[PDB]
Amino acid sequence: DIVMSQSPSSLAVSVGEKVTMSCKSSQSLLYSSNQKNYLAWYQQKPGQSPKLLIYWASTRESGVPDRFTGSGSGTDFTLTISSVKAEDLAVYYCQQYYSYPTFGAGTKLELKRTVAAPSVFIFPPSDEQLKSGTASVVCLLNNFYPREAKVQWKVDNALQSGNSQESVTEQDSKDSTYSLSSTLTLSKADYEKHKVYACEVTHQGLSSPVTKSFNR
Amino acid sequence: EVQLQQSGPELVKPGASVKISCKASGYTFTDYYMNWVKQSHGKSLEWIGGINPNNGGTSYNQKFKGKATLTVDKSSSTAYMELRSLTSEDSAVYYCARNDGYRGYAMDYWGQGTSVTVSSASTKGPSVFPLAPSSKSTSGGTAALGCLVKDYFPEPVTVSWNSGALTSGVHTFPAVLQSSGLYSLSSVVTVPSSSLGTQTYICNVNHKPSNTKVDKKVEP
Repeated sequence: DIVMSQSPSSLAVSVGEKVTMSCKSSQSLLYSSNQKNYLAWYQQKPGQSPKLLIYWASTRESGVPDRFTGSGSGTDFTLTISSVKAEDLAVYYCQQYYSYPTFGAGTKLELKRTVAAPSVFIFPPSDEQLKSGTASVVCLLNNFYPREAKVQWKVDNALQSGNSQESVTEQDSKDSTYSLSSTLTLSKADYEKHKVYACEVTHQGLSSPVTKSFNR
Repeated sequence: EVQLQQSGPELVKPGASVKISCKASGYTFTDYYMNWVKQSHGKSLEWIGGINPNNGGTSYNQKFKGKATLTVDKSSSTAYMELRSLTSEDSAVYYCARNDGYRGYAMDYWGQGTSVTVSSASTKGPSVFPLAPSSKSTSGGTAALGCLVKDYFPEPVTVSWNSGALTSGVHTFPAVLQSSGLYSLSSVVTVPSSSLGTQTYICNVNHKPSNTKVDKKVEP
């Protein structure tokens, strides 16, 4: 029954900066016979299984770059990254194995970059779909930063509400941006009751809201 | 070279059981214990228990002993985990994780996860629809196209383009949950309005729990 507590729960950083997360353990993790610390660091990039960075608290697993250094003894530890790459975005877990394995909450590593403005697109409902009674129109906000981005669908200059669902990707591992898919779905019979189908976009990398639209 | 391969997506009915597998390949399976770690969505890791091949000796997480049973089969270098009296709390991702017993539970090689969903519902294949590359779908001479993957249950599907030949600028979004209770995602890709004339774009959707397979074409 050991409690692993990592602070901070999350942080941001520019490529090149230095990162330092810690991991207090409620119980001392040091073995008098070993003088080895029973703590490991794992990394987990979006959509992937946890990959081992460091064991014995200090020792790198092979193939793990010199930028990650393990530090700490007894109850207090710290993972360090010397020159944050844009690819290091992940959730870092400390685990103890001084007894039955327990994890920390994780520390989410976000990357910091400049305002990028989003590229707006828009998609008609396909034939094969409309030919099934349904009608989904789609808005694609490609490659912006930060993650806040408002997206109002409008139909014939009538603001909708309750008929669309947004989805945000995780940060790109090269450009550090985001993509955002905004699907508007209604009945084919509601589809062919109007003409104007637009997608009004607010953001920070935009000065004036960007509308993209099309006609049935 | 050291590969850990687990089963596929499981759709199981509340109260049933499930056994997911893990064939380990690339090392001598018998001088390495083998762990299983739960991962609920947007939540951290949870060790379940771990077993050595040499006698099938176990040790369990003190809250999983009553849900999880670990069975080994060195003769096939496969480990097993079974989950019983299933509820929705056991809907998550479970990884196979290898460790050395002689040193402790540092798991250097992990599986690839198997999404487990516990629903009263039957699987339902998705309706692969294409996303139309138009001229309002353009900015700077480059066009964005895709495939909508609508109305599937349960998570997850796997989207890839040109059978993997194409990884550049692809965006396969997290699935959203509709009013109807069926997932729906997109997996766009931005591309030059040049290739459109003379280049083909095929989404390779695979929703495995329903054995569904589609390679729909995305044209202007």
